Amino acid sequence: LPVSMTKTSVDCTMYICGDSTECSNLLLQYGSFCTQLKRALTGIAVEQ
Amino acid sequence: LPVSMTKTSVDCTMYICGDSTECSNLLLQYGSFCTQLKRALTGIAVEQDKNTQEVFAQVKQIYKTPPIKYFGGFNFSQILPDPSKPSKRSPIEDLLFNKVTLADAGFIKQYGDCLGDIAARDLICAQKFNGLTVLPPLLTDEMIAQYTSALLAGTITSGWTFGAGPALQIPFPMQMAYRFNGIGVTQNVLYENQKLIANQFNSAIGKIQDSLFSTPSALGKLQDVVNHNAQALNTLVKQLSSKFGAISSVLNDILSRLDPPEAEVQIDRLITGRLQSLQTYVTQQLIRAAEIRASANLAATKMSECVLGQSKRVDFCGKGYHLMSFPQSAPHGVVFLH
Amino acid sequence: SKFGAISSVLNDILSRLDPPEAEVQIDRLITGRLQSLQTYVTQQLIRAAEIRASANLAATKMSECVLGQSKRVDFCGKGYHLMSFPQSAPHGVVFLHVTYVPAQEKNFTTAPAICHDGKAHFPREGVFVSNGTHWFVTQRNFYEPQIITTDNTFVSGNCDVVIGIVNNTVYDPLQLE
Amino acid sequence: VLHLTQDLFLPFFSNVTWFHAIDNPVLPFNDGVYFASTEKSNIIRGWIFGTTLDSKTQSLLIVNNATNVFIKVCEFQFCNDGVYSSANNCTFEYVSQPFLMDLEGKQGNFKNLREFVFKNIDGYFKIYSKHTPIIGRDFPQGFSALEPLVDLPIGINITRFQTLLALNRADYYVGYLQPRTFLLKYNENGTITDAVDCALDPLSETKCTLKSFTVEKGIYQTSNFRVQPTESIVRFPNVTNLCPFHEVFNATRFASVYAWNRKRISNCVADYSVLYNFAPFFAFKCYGVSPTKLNDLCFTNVYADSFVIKGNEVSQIAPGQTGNIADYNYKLPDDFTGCVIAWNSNKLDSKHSGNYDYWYRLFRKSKLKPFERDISTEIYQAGNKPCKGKGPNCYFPLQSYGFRPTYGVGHQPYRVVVLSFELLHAPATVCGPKKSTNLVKNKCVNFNFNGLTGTGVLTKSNKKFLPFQQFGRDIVDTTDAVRDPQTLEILDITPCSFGGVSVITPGTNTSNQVAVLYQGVNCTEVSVAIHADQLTPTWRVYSTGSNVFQTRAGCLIGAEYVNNSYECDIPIGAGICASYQTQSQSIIAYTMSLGAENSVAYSNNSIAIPTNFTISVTTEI
Amino acid sequence: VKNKCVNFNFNGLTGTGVLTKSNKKFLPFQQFGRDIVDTTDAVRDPQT
Amino acid sequence: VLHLTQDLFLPFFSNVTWFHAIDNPVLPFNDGVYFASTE
Ligand SMILES: *[C@@H]1O[C@H](CO)[C@@H](O[C@@H]2O[C@H](CO)[C@@H](O)[C@H](O)[C@@H]2O)[C@H](O)[C@H]1NC(C)=O
Ligand SMILES: *[C@@H]1O[C@H](CO)[C@@H](O[C@@H]2O[C@H](CO)[C@@H](O)[C@H](O)[C@@H]2O)[C@H](O)[C@H]1NC(C)=O
Ligand SMILES: *[C@@H]1O[C@H](CO)[C@@H](O[C@@H]2O[C@H](CO)[C@@H](O)[C@H](O)[C@@H]2O)[C@H](O)[C@H]1NC(C)=O
Ligand SMILES: *[C@@H]1O[C@H](CO)[C@@H](O[C@@H]2O[C@H](CO)[C@@H](O)[C@H](O)[C@@H]2O)[C@H](O)[C@H]1NC(C)=O
Ligand SMILES: *[C@@H]1O[C@H](CO)[C@@H](O[C@@H]2O[C@H](CO)[C@@H](O)[C@H](O)[C@@H]2O)[C@H](O)[C@H]1NC(C)=O
Ligand SMILES: *[C@@H]1O[C@H](CO)[C@@H](O)[C@H](O)[C@H]1NC(C)=O
Ligand SMILES: *[C@@H]1O[C@H](CO)[C@@H](O)[C@H](O)[C@H]1NC(C)=O
Ligand SMILES: *[C@@H]1O[C@H](CO)[C@@H](O)[C@H](O)[C@H]1NC(C)=O
Ligand SMILES: *[C@@H]1O[C@H](CO)[C@@H](O)[C@H](O)[C@H]1NC(C)=O
Ligand SMILES: *[C@@H]1O[C@H](CO)[C@@H](O)[C@H](O)[C@H]1NC(C)=O
Ligand SMILES: *[C@@H]1O[C@H](CO)[C@@H](O)[C@H](O)[C@H]1NC(C)=O
Ligand SMILES: *[C@@H]1O[C@H](CO)[C@@H](O)[C@H](O)[C@H]1NC(C)=O
Ligand SMILES: *[C@@H]1O[C@H](CO)[C@@H](O)[C@H](O)[C@H]1NC(C)=O
Ligand SMILES: *[C@@H]1O[C@H](CO)[C@@H](O)[C@H](O)[C@H]1NC(C)=O
Ligand SMILES: *[C@@H]1O[C@H](CO)[C@@H](O)[C@H](O)[C@H]1NC(C)=O
Ligand SMILES: *[C@@H]1O[C@H](CO)[C@@H](O)[C@H](O)[C@H]1NC(C)=O
Ligand SMILES: *[C@@H]1O[C@H](CO)[C@@H](O)[C@H](O)[C@H]1NC(C)=O
Repeated sequence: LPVSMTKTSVDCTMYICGDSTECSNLLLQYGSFCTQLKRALTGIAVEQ
Repeated sequence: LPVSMTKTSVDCTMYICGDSTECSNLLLQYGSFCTQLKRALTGIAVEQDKNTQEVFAQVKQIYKTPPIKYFGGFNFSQILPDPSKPSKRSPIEDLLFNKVTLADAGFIKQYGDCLGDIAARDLICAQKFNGLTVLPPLLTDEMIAQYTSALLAGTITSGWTFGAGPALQIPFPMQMAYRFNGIGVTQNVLYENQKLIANQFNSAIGKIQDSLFSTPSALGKLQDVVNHNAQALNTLVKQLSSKFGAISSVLNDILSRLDPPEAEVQIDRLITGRLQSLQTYVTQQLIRAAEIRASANLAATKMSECVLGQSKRVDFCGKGYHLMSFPQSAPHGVVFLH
Repeated sequence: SKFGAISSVLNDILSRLDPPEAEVQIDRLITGRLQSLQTYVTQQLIRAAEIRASANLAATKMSECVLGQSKRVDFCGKGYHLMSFPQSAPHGVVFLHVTYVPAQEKNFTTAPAICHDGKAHFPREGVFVSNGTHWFVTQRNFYEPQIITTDNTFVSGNCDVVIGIVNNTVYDPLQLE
Repeated sequence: VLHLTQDLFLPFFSNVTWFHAIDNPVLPFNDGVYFASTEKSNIIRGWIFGTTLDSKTQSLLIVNNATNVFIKVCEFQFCNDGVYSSANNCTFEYVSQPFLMDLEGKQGNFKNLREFVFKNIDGYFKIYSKHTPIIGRDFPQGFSALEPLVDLPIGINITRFQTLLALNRADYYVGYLQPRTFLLKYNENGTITDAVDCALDPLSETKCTLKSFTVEKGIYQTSNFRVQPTESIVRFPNVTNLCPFHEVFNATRFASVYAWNRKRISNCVADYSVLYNFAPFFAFKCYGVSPTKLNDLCFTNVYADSFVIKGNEVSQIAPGQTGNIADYNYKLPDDFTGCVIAWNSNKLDSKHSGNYDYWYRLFRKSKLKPFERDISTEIYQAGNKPCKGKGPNCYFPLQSYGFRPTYGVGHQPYRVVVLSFELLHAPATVCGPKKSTNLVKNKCVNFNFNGLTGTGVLTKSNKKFLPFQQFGRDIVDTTDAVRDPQTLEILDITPCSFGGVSVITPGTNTSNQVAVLYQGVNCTEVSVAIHADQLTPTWRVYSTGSNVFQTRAGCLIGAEYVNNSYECDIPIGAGICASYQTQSQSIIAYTMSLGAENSVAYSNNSIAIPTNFTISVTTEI
Repeated sequence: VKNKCVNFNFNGLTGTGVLTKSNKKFLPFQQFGRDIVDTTDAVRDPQT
Repeated sequence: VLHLTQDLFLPFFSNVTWFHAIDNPVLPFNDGVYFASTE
């Protein structure tokens, strides 16, 4: 029986904008579309 | 154990296009991206209604505790309902209701005090300002108390027979003797140590009240469910101030500033942003509803097993050799006393 | 659905527009249909997980209710479970839980133990039940009175610790022979 | 199929005006008009359309006759009775088979009903008809299809409508169409057997939202209900001084492009009719805001940059452009919120013997970042010489826009003035001449406070607004409270009425009576709104006083409260359940009965032992 | 040609498929044919 | 409310230059300057 799987904590900010300030500024116009992802992954890891 | 979460009936048309005919016409070009969301949320609400039904409504007949309360020395006042209290809840049930704070009660009809908010309008009024409403549960938190009281009265005056067929009365010392016989210890042990067992049970019941009283949060699972609901809803409502790559985030400002043939680009950008945010919310709510369904099916089988009889399953009805369990109603959940 | 494009027909738009400008409408149509297909796939995955839960429950119900007797309450239908029979249904299964349900009951009397001679007697299995005048021993889920003999009850006590003890005589088949 | 359509239809159970004849009022035409008449053999010839029905506006005539029809689009003068007297500028004649078809079974009793619907969506005149033998003894209630005959593009304006009579030696059934959503049932053979409206009855709306003809017993969420605002309140600032646009458009020495004069406009009322007056406009490119909607927005600041410039560089002047002027003289921001103005001026920038006063720069070290002025006379370096002077490889930075009265349009002295705005959340000071209406509290109104558009209910408050505070919000960034510009007081903002309507009905195979539940709203609010006719729902369910119920889930309309308790059939919410029970039949609301009220007989020494048993077979699926 | 995969260009209605005779009840004004999901099902031949 | 803002602010526990008077050097201006004086 599987009991657990790998825990991942990907980072949206750079995953979308590799060390690019203009891209980060543009991504800031999309609201909290990143905090949701980080929270979901963190909850998955804690639940694991 | 969590049993249900808050029920929502989000309205896509108002949420995305606040009273804007041009925006509604533009949204009509996206097909049934709204009917699916409404159907999913309605299915979740009806499903959670069914969930509370499964968890609590396990008895067709409502039993009532006998007027006199002397169950062989066992002290059941802490879990039996209190006639003095207006809500007819046991003291152990009252602590659970007091230690859980609901952001949105739902059965408030809060319209009429958004003008009367005086100070900064709260999260609920803000949600009402932008197309997000909360339906109330079909089973009131008072009638659930009646169900719990019936289940509690049936298991201390009739043993487990009322869970199978007609309720047959049996004295509590004999019911305890049979629960003892179910784990391999003879009844003479109880009939010789009745006073000591009664004192131990009374002390344990007394001390769990203080354990729940003084703990920071032992109800952390229900509070986590409520917090996740409120936080998901707040993250949704916070997306109505995100430009999504448009010139401005206010539909009323944009429609009054740009003529339609150019404004339609910004309106379409806002449509794509808000639709995708709403899709994310709906998907996360579906996943959480499935998780709550799993947990509350576990709660239902736990009720039918430990409450309506003795369970031979180890650790399922608490740690150690299980004897009984008393259900207690909690806001959006249930509490078992193994 | 146009998805904000000029038209919703690829065969029309390709033949109506030359590609360098047709690609805008085509990209809009992909942007719409891809998201619709993602929504469909996500809903199907969630429903598949729910059906997984239901099918695992059905499998354990089959293995328990059918292939044996279950001591779990209400799991194999309401009442004391006896058996079950599976039936095939389109995209599902139907179980026929055959359960034992008790019936008409009579209020008699009960005593935790019976003191014959300074010793408490407890039924080996069953209840000490009294018609009203002559104490008896019977089973739990059915009424079948029997004469209180030394084999139906095991003795250990001192006739002074059990509460509610009722005086009666217990029989033995040994003194007579 | 049960295909659902949204198009101009005749409302179900609507008002139809029945006329007589024995003079011919001109019935108005709007969104199409439904026509019907019953006659023995023939008394109606045709119909006349158009505007003002005279020899000044194009008109229509649909006159029928024995064998053909005489369609044309022309400009008749009048007849006042050979139905016209003018065909001067008249084309597009049309003749085809006659619309009227009369058949009799050797008796005049068969007064066939002739049904006609016309509409003028995007021109393209649509005419639909059907002749049914349902005899016309009464306006019948059976469903009748209507098929089209011809469909032709008039492409003219129609507002009035008239009819034609016949000679001889109870008709005119006129209806008006409206934009409605319709659900039509198509037969297996393709005909339409049944159809129901979606904005007439609550059951009709559920039937629309669950597209089908049989509605199973239950409760269905269909749409939402909103109280549409009664009045529109606009409260602009307390300033009436006209802006100095007059003084910037009356100037005589608009500086050159190299030095763009920049004026600031503040503390004034901005009416742009004065902009239109002093402007033989040639270029009105506006980017941030639509020029037509320019009087209805409040601006925190307005900048007026003016400079004379040649014709083609007017097209150069735009956000995100290129060229010697857009690079070295004047660059607008890419996200420019504003509008540009350009009108020709050959009378003030021209004279005999010429004029060379104006200047422009083609030589700069780098591009001009947006809204920067670069007045400087430095010779552009060429090669590697620190040369400071004129001549080869030593070029003067700024050259001359010499203007004379004789050039082409591409070389004529155009006058350009741009207007820079900033529409963000700030205390506005400049906006339109829109009047300041009164203030009414505790009522759904559309507010336009200092350019902040919206809708809701406003009243008194007890905030602690600091002197500089202007707005109010919440952790979700939504405008909550606004300070009155002409009163300096604090008012909160309310949602209009947002809720949700759910209809409680039994199966249509049982009955058609329905109940309406307004979710999460005090029922006094909907009652006064329905009385003032300000509810977006157009289906008005009856309220007889005995069918009102303040539930914890909202309020219920259409069912009465019985104090009994039953196992319920339709969940509502908050321990209340509705059912269709006999009185002789009606829908009732009652609190749930959790089950049979039973008491056990627990005692110290009593035991109940079953003396019998039964075998029951349950089913699990 | 019927009963064969062909590309049809009926009155500007582009597409591909197999066409054959039918027993529809096309009204005189009817020209096209669709289904419950709004996809072109049957076409009326302009020249027959 | 616990509103979060991104704007030019004086850093917490930062370096602040305290002067005296009894000549008036020019201080550079960049991204705003926080000024305070007791008298
Ligand atoms: C059962 O347990 C109850 C505990 O809630 C007992 O109530 C107590 O009553 C005393 C006053 O006599 C209070 O001071 C105390 O705080 C507690 O509420 C109750 O007496 C007891 N009854 C029996 C029969 O044991
Ligand atoms: C106690 O239980 C007895 C069963 O043995 C019942 O006595 C019976 O009485 C009949 C005559 O009435 C005898 O013939 C028979 O042999 C038996 O002893 C008796 O009814 C019962 N008492 C009560 C109060 O139910
Ligand atoms: C059961 O029968 C016993 C004798 O067979 C009883 O014991 C008697 O108790 C009395 C006091 O109650 C003594 O005075 C006497 O000497 C004898 O010990 C016993 O009480 C009785 N119990 C009941 C419940 O009847
Ligand atoms: C669809 O159209 C068919 C062809 O006209 C109809 O079939 C006919 O039915 C009549 C009886 O009404 C027969 O007499 C005739 O031979 C033919 O089979 C069919 O009924 C019709 N279906 C409808 C109107 O629902
Ligand atoms: C227990 O209950 C049975 C039914 O649930 C009884 O069987 C009945 O027998 C009668 C004849 O006496 C039939 O008419 C009836 O249809 C049914 O089969 C049974 O007698 C009963 N036994 C006792 C001891 O109560
Ligand atoms: C036994 O008698 C008591 C006394 O009233 C009664 O309450 C109880 O229901 C009876 N039990 C039965 C008839 O099974
Ligand atoms: C039709 O007109 C009559 C007379 O004005 C009116 O009483 C009736 O209500 C109208 N019909 C409807 C559906 O309103
Ligand atoms: C009717 O109108 C047609 C239209 O061309 C005309 O030819 C014909 O003479 C008119 N009169 C009769 C009796 O048909
Ligand atoms: C047709 O319209 C033109 C428009 O100017 C007008 O000059 C001419 O007189 C008209 N012909 C008539 C009225 O016969
Ligand atoms: C049509 O006529 C009406 C009535 O005078 C008028 O209000 C409208 O502007 C006209 N429209 C056109 C396009 O002429
Ligand atoms: C400039 O001012 C004069 C002064 O009366 C006026 O006559 C003229 O119309 C004005 N022209 C413009 C373009 O404002
Ligand atoms: C607005 O102007 C009027 C007219 O001068 C004046 O009476 C009133 O006090 C002013 N109100 C404010 C708030 O400035
Ligand atoms: C809503 O309930 C009633 C009915 O309208 C009335 O007291 C008032 O309008 C509201 N009351 C509260 C407490 O919101
Ligand atoms: C009957 O219903 C009325 C309200 O309709 C309620 O006031 C009354 O208390 C009810 N009577 C009983 C006995 O429940
Ligand atoms: C049971 O016994 C206790 C104490 O002996 C007494 O208080 C109570 O009333 C008794 N109840 C019954 C039903 O005999
Ligand atoms: C098409 O035109 C040809 C040539 O006149 C003719 O033979 C044929 O009948 C026509 N078919 C139709 C359907 O009009
Ligand atoms: C402030 O300046 C002093 C002296 O240069 C230095 O020691 C200190 O670290 C500075 N403060 C901070 C926070 O670096």
